Amino acid sequence: ATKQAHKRLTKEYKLMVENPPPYILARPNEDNILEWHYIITGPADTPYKGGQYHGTLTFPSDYPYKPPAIRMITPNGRFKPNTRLCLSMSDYHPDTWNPGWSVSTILNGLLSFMTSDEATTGSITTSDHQKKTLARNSISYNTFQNVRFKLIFPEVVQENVETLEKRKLDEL
Ligand SMILES: [Cl-]
Ligand SMILES: [Cl-]
Ligand SMILES: [Cl-]
Ligand code: NA
Ligand code: NA
Repeated sequence: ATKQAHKRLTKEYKLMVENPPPYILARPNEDNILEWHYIITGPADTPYKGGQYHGTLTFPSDYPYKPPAIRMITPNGRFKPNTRLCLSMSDYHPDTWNPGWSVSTILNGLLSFMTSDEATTGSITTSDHQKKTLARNSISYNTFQNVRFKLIFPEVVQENVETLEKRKLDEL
């Protein structure tokens, strides 16, 4: 990464440790500071309640002067997986990019957009039932079918194992 980008993104992670944004866990790949991974916890008064949504922010080589590419990995019913999402703070809008936006601000914009129904490149149309099904299955998806989640968030995989144990044992 450039030295400027590396310093900036290191500080952004520190700021998130100090004041963790509601609903959002995020950190750099330990092998590439430009590639960040996040986990959004679905807010309760949405069809995403109980869901666990992993995705990435990929900062470009010219960060902080160009925006990240924003993708969601976990199937979710709102955004097509593994696809760059057209958000106000994203690489679709380099024209109105503000270098000063924090990573928390960018991620909060993703979450705020996600819980609206506004259409944009990368969004998809599903029913409420489909979103709820995907939310319910998201923890399993991340625990068993998501290679990158296991590599980046192994401590969360272990938490997930307990969560799924309790769901299975307490309901059967
Ligand atoms: Cl390029
Ligand atoms: Cl535009
Ligand atoms: Cl714009
Ligand atoms: Na590690
Ligand atoms: Na490594």
